[PDB]
Amino acid sequence: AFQGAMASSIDISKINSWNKEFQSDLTHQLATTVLKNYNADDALLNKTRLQKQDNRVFNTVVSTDSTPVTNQKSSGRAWLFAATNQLRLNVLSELNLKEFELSQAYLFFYDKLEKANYFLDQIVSSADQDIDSRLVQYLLAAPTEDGGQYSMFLNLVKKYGLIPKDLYGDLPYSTTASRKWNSLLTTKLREFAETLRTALKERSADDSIIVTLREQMQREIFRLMSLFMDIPPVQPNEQFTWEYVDKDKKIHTIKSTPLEFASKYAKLDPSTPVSLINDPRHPYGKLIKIDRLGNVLGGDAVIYLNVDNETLSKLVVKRLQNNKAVFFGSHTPKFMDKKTGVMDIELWNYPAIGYNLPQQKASRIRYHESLMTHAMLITGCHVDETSKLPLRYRVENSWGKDSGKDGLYVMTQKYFEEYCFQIVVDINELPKELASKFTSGKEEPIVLPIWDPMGALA
Amino acid sequence: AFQGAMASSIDISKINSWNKEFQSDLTHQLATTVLKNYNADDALLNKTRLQKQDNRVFNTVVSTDSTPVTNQKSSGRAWLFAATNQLRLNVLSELNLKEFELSQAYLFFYDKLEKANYFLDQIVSSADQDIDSRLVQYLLAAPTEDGGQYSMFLNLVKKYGLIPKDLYGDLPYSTTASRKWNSLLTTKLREFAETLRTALKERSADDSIIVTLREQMQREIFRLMSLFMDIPPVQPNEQFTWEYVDKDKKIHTIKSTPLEFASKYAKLDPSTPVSLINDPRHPYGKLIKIDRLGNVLGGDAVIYLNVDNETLSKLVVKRLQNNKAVFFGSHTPKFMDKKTGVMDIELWNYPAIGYNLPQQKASRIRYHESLMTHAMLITGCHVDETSKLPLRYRVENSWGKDSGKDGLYVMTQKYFEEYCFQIVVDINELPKELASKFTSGKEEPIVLPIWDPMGALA
Amino acid sequence: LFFYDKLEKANYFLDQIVSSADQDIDSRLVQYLLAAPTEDGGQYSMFLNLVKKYGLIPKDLYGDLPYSTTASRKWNSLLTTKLREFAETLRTALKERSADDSIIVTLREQMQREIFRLMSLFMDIPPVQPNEQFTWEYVDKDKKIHTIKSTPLEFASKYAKLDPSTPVSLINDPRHPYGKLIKIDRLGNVLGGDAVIYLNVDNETLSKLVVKRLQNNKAVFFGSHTPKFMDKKTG
Repeated sequence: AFQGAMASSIDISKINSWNKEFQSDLTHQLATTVLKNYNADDALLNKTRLQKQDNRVFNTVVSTDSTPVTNQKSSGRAWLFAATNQLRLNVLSELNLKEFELSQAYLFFYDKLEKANYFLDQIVSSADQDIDSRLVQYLLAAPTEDGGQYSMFLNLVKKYGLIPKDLYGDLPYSTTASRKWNSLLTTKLREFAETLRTALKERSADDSIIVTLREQMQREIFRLMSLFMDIPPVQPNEQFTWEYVDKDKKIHTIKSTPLEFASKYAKLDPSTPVSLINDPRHPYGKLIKIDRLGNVLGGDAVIYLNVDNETLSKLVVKRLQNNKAVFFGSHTPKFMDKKTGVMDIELWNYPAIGYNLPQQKASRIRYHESLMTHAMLITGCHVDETSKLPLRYRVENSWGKDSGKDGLYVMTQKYFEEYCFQIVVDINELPKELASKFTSGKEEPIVLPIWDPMGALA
Repeated sequence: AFQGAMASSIDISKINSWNKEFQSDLTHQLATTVLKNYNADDALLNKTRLQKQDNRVFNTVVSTDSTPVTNQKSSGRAWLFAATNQLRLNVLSELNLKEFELSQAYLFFYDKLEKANYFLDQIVSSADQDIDSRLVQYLLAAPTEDGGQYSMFLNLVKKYGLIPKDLYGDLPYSTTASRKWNSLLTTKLREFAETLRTALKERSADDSIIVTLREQMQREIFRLMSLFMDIPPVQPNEQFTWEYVDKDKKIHTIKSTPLEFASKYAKLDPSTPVSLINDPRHPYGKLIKIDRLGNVLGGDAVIYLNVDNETLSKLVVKRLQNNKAVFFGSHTPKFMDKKTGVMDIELWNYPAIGYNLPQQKASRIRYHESLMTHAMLITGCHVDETSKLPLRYRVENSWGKDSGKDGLYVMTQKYFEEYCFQIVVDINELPKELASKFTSGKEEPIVLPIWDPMGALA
Repeated sequence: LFFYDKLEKANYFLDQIVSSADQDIDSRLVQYLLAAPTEDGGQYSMFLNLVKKYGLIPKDLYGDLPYSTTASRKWNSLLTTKLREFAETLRTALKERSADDSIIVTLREQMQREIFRLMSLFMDIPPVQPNEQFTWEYVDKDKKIHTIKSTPLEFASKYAKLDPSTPVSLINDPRHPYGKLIKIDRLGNVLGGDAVIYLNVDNETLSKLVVKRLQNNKAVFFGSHTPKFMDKKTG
């Protein structure tokens, strides 16, 4: 015990001796001088590399421009923005509009209301477990967080449809600075969780007292939501009229319902999108399910089909060639230079200070180093003339026109392979052997915990 | 010829081969990455060194504080500020004042008028030389420049005295942004120079036409000066009354003249100050004279007594122990960190990028690398307990309270030895063998050109 | 062009020092050489000198990324301090030896290497050599992608349309007779390159040439006394 603990301790002579040796090295002397003065990323950004990688020529792009660049501001709504950014191109194109956005706020309101409701159910169903359990504590950590998955986006569209941002936008303070609202709701939900668990010690979930309690809680949650944002102006099957001007300055009027608008104008058929992921911790060709992660009670689960990078990459190119943008999930902001808008794992000269990272992808995920954190949209790529393989991708972010280069980012193929994980394509775009995994029946998914790194995107 | 020129040319293969070799070196790889991102001084500032050198404890200081810190702003008046900063301590002390300044603007007005006049005389006296000559071209380069030497400061005080800044301060735009005024005057003086030389081709300098011409030029120069600053409110032997409040809030009134004020209150006896310099290009113990450099026609010349650093340094300490601050000239801003206010030749880690400078002091001066550029004031120093030698000096700059640390700088002994050159002390402070050089008679000074690096201070 | 101009000027300075080693350190010429050896400014003849040796390339391949391209003062100071040290070393070695001496030849090579070493810390040597091919991808006004494979030297002629043997500088310098050529002694960058030469003409001629060039659809490079009588806010 003693000898071991002594050997494993920090010895003052040892570190001072190592210091003397390091100081004899000129690269070290230069590095410590520079790194005490500037942030490592600022100090190490490699302009020799930047000069070559910052390349905005893309020979494979979607025909419609992303106008205007969107901005989620201080909220974790990237999944909603990226999903709607893929669809708005259909509208911009079909209707010949200069600028257009589907309402991100519309989906945000319902997502939050549904998540708060979903939490009550999750608490009721896990009431048998101790308050200190990993699951119960995880449920209580961030019940109304903004982030989400593509399955949760479809869950919302199926119930609520889509509407032009013109009818309901980011006017409220809480759409662009959601933290306080989330805190207020969450404090209340944590109180509610205790009230339910307490009533459930004695009673059954189907008991009238519990049924009543939950109704009262739903009402209070809705009451508090409505103080920070208004319930959308039309119900899902209710008609709205939208007046707009096209590129030729011609006025048009559309009368539709949110549910009809999603199909008819946004062109979304909820039964076609499927998510593919490169999660090397698991065998390829297997479906992966994230237990519990959701928003609408009883809605679809988060499911991904695990495939290799060659397949993921080939699907992205084919989708772009088919004139459709690609929703993707990645580890933002790892190796991302926000000022130039370049995503390149070699853009900073870390090897020059002897900082090298051998840990492979599957292990980075397992060891808490890398996870999906943000959703963006691939709108173009450059396929090398000689290799017929993609070298870089054009990425539409939702951080406003000042982020990156006019709101757009350029990502290397290597970045895509290492720090990106999920893409969303339509099932008919898949080779029949991959499509089968979804339509087959009895492809038993590998079930991961609700807290898995391959989760929600903000 | 050919082979030599070829050998002395830049060869593309050679530089690309050297590039390949340099890139194999890790220190080089790190250096080029960092140096393409930040200014070298910002990148290389050594905080390990800063931590030790930025030391404001001084065991040897003058008794009176420099209140308030002065600011020359965008003008080259440092010589005037430093000279008056040494004297104002006498007034602050004697009169028990919280804050006080002698008028820097007062001296500035007369200095500029005198220099413009001095230029006309210099042109008349060198009319025998070609317009393209080194002297004539040098005279035409900056006839009304702000900078000056200590002898020029005394020349002004002897003729004009000194007055409280309360009677005449930096109100005019041109006192704090003198460039335009200087340009306007200089353009006119360049016209005048041609007019005089032209009239002198035919006539003698003592000719009535020339005498008249010069009078008309003086009048026009004064006319233009008076548009940018007012002539001081009282003549040198004219009485003024100055009302002020002391530290105990007591009101006092002083009636004096600028000439009496300089002696009586500022305590300046113009016959006592002498400049010593460490100019290793010349033998020590020799007087050095800068040919022509001056302001008042027929005034004293710039003369320095050349001595070694041990002597220069011993004189600074003794003067501070005698409770007097020390005017000094140095090469600002070589090795000066304006943000922290530290003057240290090792504060930046240039050796880490293999940038070393073996050129010695005398050679730096000869080779156009180092010269006197700015005047400041030593107000304290720290004499090492063990060595009984100074380690650092407390320097009062005239760049406002925001420069350095509350307007003050700390300078190492090595900085003083290498990038400082001149100090001003009183003749009675000198060993009789050094004092003799001045009072002796027939110590023939080494005469240097008007453009010598050991010149005016701005 | 900036990278090569500075490297060439630093090299040119060493040669200027070696050739004027017979003069006193305090001389007007030697002091002038030591004042600003790596200054940024230059003449049109120095621009052609560079293009003839190095060609031209799209900014897309090498732009103003480095700090020193847009704030060159510090870099210039650092190089200049070193060059001033080198000047003394050469003059000292030359007191004893002849310029063609092996010691001097070697010394200069070592100095060139150190100058290049220091240059490369602040900017990278361009990505392609003058006769080396590069590929440049770009998008035209119709959003069409194109790829050009060329060399800097071929690009200067083929795409930039510069034939270095055609440009000449005319000047209105009334200190001298019109119709006379004026040469500025020594001013240059590339050792042994063309000298700065101007043909002195009157304003009526200068002005008539500017109009005719514009009518021929070509812009006109000109030198003037900035910012005399220039209002920067209104332009």
